[PDB]
Amino acid sequence: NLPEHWTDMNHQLFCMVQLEPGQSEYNTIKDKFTRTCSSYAIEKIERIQNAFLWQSYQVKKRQMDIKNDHKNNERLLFHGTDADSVPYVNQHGFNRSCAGKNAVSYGKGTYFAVDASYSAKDTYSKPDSNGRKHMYVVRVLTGVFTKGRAGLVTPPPKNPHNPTDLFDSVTNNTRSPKLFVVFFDNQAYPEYLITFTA
Amino acid sequence: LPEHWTDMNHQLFCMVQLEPGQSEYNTIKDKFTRTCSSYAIEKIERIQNAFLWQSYQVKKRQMDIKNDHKNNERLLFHGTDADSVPYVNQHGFNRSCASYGKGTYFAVDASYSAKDTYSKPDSNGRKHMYVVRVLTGVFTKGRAGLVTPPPKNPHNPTDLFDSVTNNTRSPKLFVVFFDNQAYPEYLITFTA
Ligand SMILES: [Cl-]
Ligand code: NA
Ligand code: NA
Repeated sequence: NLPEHWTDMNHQLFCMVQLEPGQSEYNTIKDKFTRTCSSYAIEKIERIQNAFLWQSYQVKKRQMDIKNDHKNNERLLFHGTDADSVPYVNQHGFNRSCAGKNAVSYGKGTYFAVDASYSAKDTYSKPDSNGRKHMYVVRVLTGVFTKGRAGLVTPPPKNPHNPTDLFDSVTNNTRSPKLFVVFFDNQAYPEYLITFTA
Repeated sequence: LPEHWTDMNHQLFCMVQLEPGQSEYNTIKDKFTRTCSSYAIEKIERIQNAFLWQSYQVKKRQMDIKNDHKNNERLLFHGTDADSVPYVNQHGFNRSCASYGKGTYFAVDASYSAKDTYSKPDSNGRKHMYVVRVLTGVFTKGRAGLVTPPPKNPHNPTDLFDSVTNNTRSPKLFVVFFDNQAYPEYLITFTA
């Protein structure tokens, strides 16, 4: 049941759609990026249309919407990546088994930044052999969250006497969240890919 | 939500103890006793987890569409220790807890899962294994260190097998690498 602003893909399941700088769609992403990354320059922004990831992600959104009490369950966040991971992410999304350590670790899952500046660090968005850096703009199901800790393999339980009722994600700091970690597949939809440069 | 599930009173999760001697129980007990006739069954419970089921069915449909006329689903076993039972009931099998890859492992034969290393006897001597619907799909031989299955063709590196196995001609185990590929359908509590 695919979004109606999507390009018609003609029975195909995957497509990257190049956005056009006049569009509000392009400019809102650009502005979100330049909020913290004004020193960097955008080459192109591509919309990612992946039917299967979209469908699995939306089911999990519905479930989290049901389980949580009228919460705002989804945030739009950034993830820097190397060029070599781009084909995999476009197709298969974010895999906790493939994630690198963060400089500051709040668990073993996939990290998503509030600020594009964070993701824009050479450590996360490594320059390809042409100087191009790569960052995804992601819908992430952050749900209800707590401060994480380095050893986490899943989010911690809300209550220790009920170990299976879990927070949806973890953050560095619940007062001022700058990162969120997710620990399950299809909890994050890669919506746009920003190609950018110095 | 499948028909043989019994009414949930608008709940999204429950465990339903099966009635011995009726068809559902006999079908699952037969699968088990095929290889573990020396073990005693204490009870079998049907796991009715609406959220896991929904995500599993989504993936089953996608794989049915993606694969050329394949039988993508198998019934397999998984031994678990007692302390992991509430987690699995609620959230399934997680590769991040857990020789042929860093995924979750499912046995063809209940005998494999009956091993104490997999279905660790609790304090009462009670062992636990699941009967599991697994999206095995198109599979290939696994090997250590895999974090996803290999690509079907090394020239389309993102087009992946669905699962791996120890032996493709005669598989005794399957390894899946994602969260929506294994539904815990029944829990068998039993003794040696
Ligand atoms: Cl097992
Ligand atoms: Na709700
Ligand atoms: Na098909």
